[PDB]
Amino acid sequence: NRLKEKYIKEVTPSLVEKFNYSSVMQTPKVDKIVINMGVGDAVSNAKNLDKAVEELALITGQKPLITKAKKSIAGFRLREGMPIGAKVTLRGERMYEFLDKLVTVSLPRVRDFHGVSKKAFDGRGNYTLGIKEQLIFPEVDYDLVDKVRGMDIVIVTTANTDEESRELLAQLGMPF
Amino acid sequence: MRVNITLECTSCKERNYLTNKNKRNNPDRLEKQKYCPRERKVTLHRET
Amino acid sequence: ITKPDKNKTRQKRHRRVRNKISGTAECPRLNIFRSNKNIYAQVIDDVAGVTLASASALDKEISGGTKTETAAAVGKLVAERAAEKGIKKVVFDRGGYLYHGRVQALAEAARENGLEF
Amino acid sequence: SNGRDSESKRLGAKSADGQTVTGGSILYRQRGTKIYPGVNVGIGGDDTLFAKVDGVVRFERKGRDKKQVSVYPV
Amino acid sequence: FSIYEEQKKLRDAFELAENEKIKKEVNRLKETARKKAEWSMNREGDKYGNAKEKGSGAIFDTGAIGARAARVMKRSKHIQQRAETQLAEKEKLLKDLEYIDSLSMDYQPTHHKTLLTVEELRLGYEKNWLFAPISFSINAGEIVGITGKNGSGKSSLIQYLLDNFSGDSEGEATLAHQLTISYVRQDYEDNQGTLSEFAEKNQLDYTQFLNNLRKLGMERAVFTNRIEQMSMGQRKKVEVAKSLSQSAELYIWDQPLNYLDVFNHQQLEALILSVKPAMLVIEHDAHFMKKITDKKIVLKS
Amino acid sequence: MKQDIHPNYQPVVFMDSTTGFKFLSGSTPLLRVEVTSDSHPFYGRVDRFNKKYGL
Amino acid sequence: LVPKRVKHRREFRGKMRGEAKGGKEVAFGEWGLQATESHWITNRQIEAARIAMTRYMKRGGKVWIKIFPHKSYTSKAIGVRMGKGKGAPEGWVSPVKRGKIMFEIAGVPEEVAREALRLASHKLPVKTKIVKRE
RNA sequence: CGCGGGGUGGAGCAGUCAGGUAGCUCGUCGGGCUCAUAACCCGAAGGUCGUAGGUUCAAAUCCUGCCCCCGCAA
RNA sequence: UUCGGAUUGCAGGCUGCAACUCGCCUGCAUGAAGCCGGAAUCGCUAGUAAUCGCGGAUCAGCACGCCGCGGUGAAUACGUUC
RNA sequence: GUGGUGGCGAUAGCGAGAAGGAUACACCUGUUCCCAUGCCGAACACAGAAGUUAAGCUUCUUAGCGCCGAUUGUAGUGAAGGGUUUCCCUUUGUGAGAGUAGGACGUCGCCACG
RNA sequence: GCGGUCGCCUCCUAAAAGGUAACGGAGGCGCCCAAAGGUUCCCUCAGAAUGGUUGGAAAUCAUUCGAAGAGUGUAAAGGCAGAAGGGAGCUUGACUGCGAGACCUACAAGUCGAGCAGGGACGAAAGUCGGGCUUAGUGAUCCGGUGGUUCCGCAUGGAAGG
RNA sequence: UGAUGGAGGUAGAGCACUGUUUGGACUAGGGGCCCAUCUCGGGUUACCGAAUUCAGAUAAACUCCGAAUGCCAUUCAUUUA
Ligand SMILES: Nc1ncnc2c1ncn2[C@@H]1O[C@H](COP(=O)(O)OP(=O)(O)OP(=O)(O)O)[C@@H](O)[C@H]1O
Ligand SMILES: [K+]
Ligand SMILES: [K+]
Ligand SMILES: [Mg+2]
Ligand SMILES: [Mg+2]
Ligand SMILES: [Mg+2]
Ligand SMILES: [Mg+2]
Ligand SMILES: [Mg+2]
Ligand SMILES: [Mg+2]
Ligand SMILES: [Mg+2]
Ligand SMILES: [Mg+2]
Ligand SMILES: [Mg+2]
Repeated sequence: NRLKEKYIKEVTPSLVEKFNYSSVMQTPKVDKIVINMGVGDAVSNAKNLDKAVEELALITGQKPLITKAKKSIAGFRLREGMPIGAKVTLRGERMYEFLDKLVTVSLPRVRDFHGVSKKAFDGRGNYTLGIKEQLIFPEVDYDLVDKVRGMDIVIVTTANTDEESRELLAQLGMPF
Repeated sequence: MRVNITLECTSCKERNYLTNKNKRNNPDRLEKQKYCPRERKVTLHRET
Repeated sequence: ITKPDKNKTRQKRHRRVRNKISGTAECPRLNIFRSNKNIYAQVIDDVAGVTLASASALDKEISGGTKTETAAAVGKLVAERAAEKGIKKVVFDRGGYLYHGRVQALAEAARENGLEF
Repeated sequence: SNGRDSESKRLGAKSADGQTVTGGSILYRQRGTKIYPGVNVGIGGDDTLFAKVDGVVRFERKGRDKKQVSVYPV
Repeated sequence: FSIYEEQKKLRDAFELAENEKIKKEVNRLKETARKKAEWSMNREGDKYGNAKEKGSGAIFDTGAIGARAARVMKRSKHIQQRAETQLAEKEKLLKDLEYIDSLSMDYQPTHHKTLLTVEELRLGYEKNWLFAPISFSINAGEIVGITGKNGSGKSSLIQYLLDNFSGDSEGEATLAHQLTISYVRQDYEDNQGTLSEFAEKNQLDYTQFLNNLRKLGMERAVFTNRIEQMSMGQRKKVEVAKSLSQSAELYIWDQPLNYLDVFNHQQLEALILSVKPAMLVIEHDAHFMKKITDKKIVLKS
Repeated sequence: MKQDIHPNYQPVVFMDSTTGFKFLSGSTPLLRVEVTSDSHPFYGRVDRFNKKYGL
Repeated sequence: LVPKRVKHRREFRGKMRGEAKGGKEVAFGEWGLQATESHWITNRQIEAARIAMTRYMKRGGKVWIKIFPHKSYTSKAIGVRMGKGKGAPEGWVSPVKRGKIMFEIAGVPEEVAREALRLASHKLPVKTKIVKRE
């Protein structure tokens, strides 16, 4: 909850003094953080998909939702209704804890982390990160990391804009 | 495979109903709770 | 990010209930509305488009701070006003909400107090 | 080849506006509800409209661009 | 059963011969029908002339022309109807046949020319030692027929090999280092459930599995059933198909031949004699072991 | 949060002994951590030829 | 000219009473060829007239064909009795009503335009005339 | 445009009915024998079966089309 | 595999004006193929075969080759059918 | 004035812009309980009242989008005829669609509170 | 004469009720579903743009745009986003006896059906439920077979047999 | 026959969907030529050109629209039978 207390005390004055909001309820606020892991190879054998479910659980303390196709694609031998990977939706104190864990542990633990892209926005105030390589904190349990697949890590906000989101994540800790 | 079926009241041993079923999708002997007008109640009707 | 408006979703579900319940002079609606704070309850003949009774936690007569008990109280009072008006039978328009909480307590209170849904 | 067709089924209206009619009658056969039911009117498995009680048939616009049937008795 | 064999062979011969007759004759009649038809059409062409050249028309008695053409088509149709009757006779045939098939085997050898050794192995329960001590060996491409009476300790030997022997042991038995076993046991009751789950519990290819089943002779209407429901022969075929589908280097067969058909006996013999893999074998059908193996070993108390 | 499906998610401490930084947060009590924001920095052949042969 | 794809091979011959909906005034070019009679016009006619206009123009200016042969038309082989179905599609056709503009031209002097359209008119079956844009 | 019969390694052919995961013979390539060549011997290469899709656990095979070849007609 | 040592990266050493094409050696690191080899085919009857190393000629530097040297040291030869 | 709830073919709407929260509606703080989230107290449900109405929600402006929509005139066409008859024309009667003029940023009620 | 067709469903033809022919134009059916039904509750699609790892043109994630451009077991038409589309609970009304009255109809048949009674499902209750989204998925009588029956039983009782 | 009220999507008209289709602006993408070649990134024939858009067209099995007639009905009227 250190991150939430920061968001309340340090960020919001430091944010409003710049952005000139006539009310605190214009504040950019992190509404959720979504994790996704697409697999595809699960169509070959979904035991790796069970493994991805396992790792999302180990990472978050939160069982994931298995996603499924709304279509069939002969190019990948893909059938509608079959499990393409998994996702998670963190909200609240768990979400803040996860983000703080990222910034304070597992962004440095990438082999060559000198920063991240600044342009990775949607043009509407929501950020999209991607782990190319797993095994970024100790409780990833390296003894059983069969494969590195990666993650999409969406960070949704009430931010109107790229600028609001960027400054928010700056004060929160994201090393752009 | 898809077959037309006479159900039957397990008590009266009276057929009382005609219906349809797969054998693949419904291999176990089908059952329902259906009205037996000879008893004028509801009863377990089992396929035969 | 945007969020749906609870009241607009309520109105969608409400119309979906309206297409199979409607009030009459012989069996009116008991129309619920529910806020974050308070709860309102009208009694309506849809034929004339005219009410017959009302109740609310915003009426100075209730007891209880718990919203569920306020709901029960307005159930008592709207049942009283309906029996005074001269009707006992009614249709229960749940407004687009669930018959689980404040709404359930209100309706159960009115049923006890005499009405026949 | 192309030489075949089915029995034409005798859809469309069967009772007219301003017409008194018995209960259980038929007003409008149809495939799909090209006209909706209304007052004192039902609808069958084949979307056919039937008057539940006696009265005069009345067809009405259900707002902008959908139609209705109603039976107001006397 | 010998009489049954003879008479069923006669029936099958008759069936096949009559089918071939019918096929030959129907093809003949179809050819002739087509040719008579083309002849009729060429005659119908005589009703009309040619616009390129003058005078070719003005044709008279086109009715007779068409009549004769119709008679030729009626010949064609009589011949077609004969062909159809012969096809009707055909359809009654080939009903009591088997349509035998071969088998396959995922033998996967390695450098280990010595796959199993046994030395002075005396084995039993509570020191009631169950057979006199033996020493022997299983090399590559070599089959070994372990035999004896009932309760002689053959399955007990297999249990000592695979370490699940709850009795008393004295003597040595050594596999290779990283040796893979395929295994057909005398006690296959433990198998349960659907086949799409059996083949998941046992890491197999579902396609090769059902393939080897149908080659053993299980109709594909049976794959939807459960192993609890199947006949004992079909459960046995499931076990054998597991074995044949498992990529392995040594094969250990504890009575595969019990609950099977003569066709299956023949399939297994032909296959094992064709491939000649490294195998341990236990049988009481002495003729089968004669057809295959010379390295025969009779354990006894 | 439903029961019997989620992992045990307990408050634990993360410690960077490189700087002694001590942080609390929930995971699956004290744990070992090598590097972090408070200890990470971002928060040749000519030379080699010259070393090998002085110039 | 041919349509590359069609939903129904065979069509009705149709009717041709009345003037044309559109194509009734010259739009893209400066001059155009107005039909005074309604008639069917075919691929071969269109292409012949187009080639005539282009050659007399010496690949000058630009031509615009407003019509298109959307419709097909069948025939029976000489020697075939009526019935036994409907004939096979011979070619493709455009029903061109009166008032319609078929060809427009620009980028070329007026006398050259008139003469090219005169040639195309002699190539077409329709009784035609000249039209000019304001 | 239609009716029959064909499209399986370089050639010829089965397997198609009855789905069970591509084969027979010759030929080609390489190495042996030979003074050398042929024969002979030991090895290999060469095709998801004309093609785009469906059905199936699985298609050369069953179904739907599309593109070529040989007869007739045309 | 502590087999096998190839190949490859890095550091060095010598020769010699010069070691990239294109040298030899060493150290460190990697650690491939290969678990005795199809058809067929080669040498050898005694200090032979087999194996072990040593030197020399060419040579500024460089040979698993060539020439020579010695250490240890077998089995078999019925017999001419082929 | 706000909120609730109904009817009238959105002439009611969609977009943009301005202001407001007195009560109210809302967001909002949480998971203590009823109850719930193929994961999440986001949604559902429950309890509360620190804060802001920023948003939603109200009221006003806007004719940009969409909606409605004449009159005239035409095409078409019933009946009666004519011609040079796969078509064209005439008399009478009706009469579109398109394209507009213009309207239109709501009308009618009921109830609770202020 | 060959080819093709013969029964049924959908569209056009078919001329704004219905009906309407051709060896006129195009297509389908001779089934499926035990949930693809019923009820209660909840939800709304397709595609595009943007960004993001393997991951591409395109899987999956997130926001916005998004009025239907999707889906509706299966042909086409009609219709459906107050859902008939989609998902989750509880079930089996895919009940029994019926049925005023209408549509179509040469006859035989076909279609819809409020409502009554019995006994139930779901739902708090209203109330919905006599299969599916609507229209094809089918065929007489004779003759035999199976089960039940409070029916008959060649003078009587049975039996045979109806 | 008149009046009134209805169902109905035809002739016509239109492109608002489904198909066909012309010209132009732009262009993903597809062609070569050359430089650079690990075949990697371009630059052009006003090269062929999805898709969008402007303007123009088109339809029996397209309709945002939509008649005249004809049809059904009125304890409505008139005249006849
Ligand atoms: N748990 C046990 N305790 C005691 N005796 C046992 C046990 N298991 C098996 N035996 C005995 O061991 C003997 C052989 O047993 P085993 O299972 O090896 O027979 P086998 O060789 O497979 O015989 P068969 O030809 O009948 O299949 C028999 O006498 C049997 O009764
Ligand atoms: K002319
Ligand atoms: K030397
Ligand atoms: Mg039905
Ligand atoms: Mg045994
Ligand atoms: Mg050779
Ligand atoms: Mg000698
Ligand atoms: Mg108008
Ligand atoms: Mg009609
Ligand atoms: Mg008697
Ligand atoms: Mg008698
Ligand atoms: Mg028209």
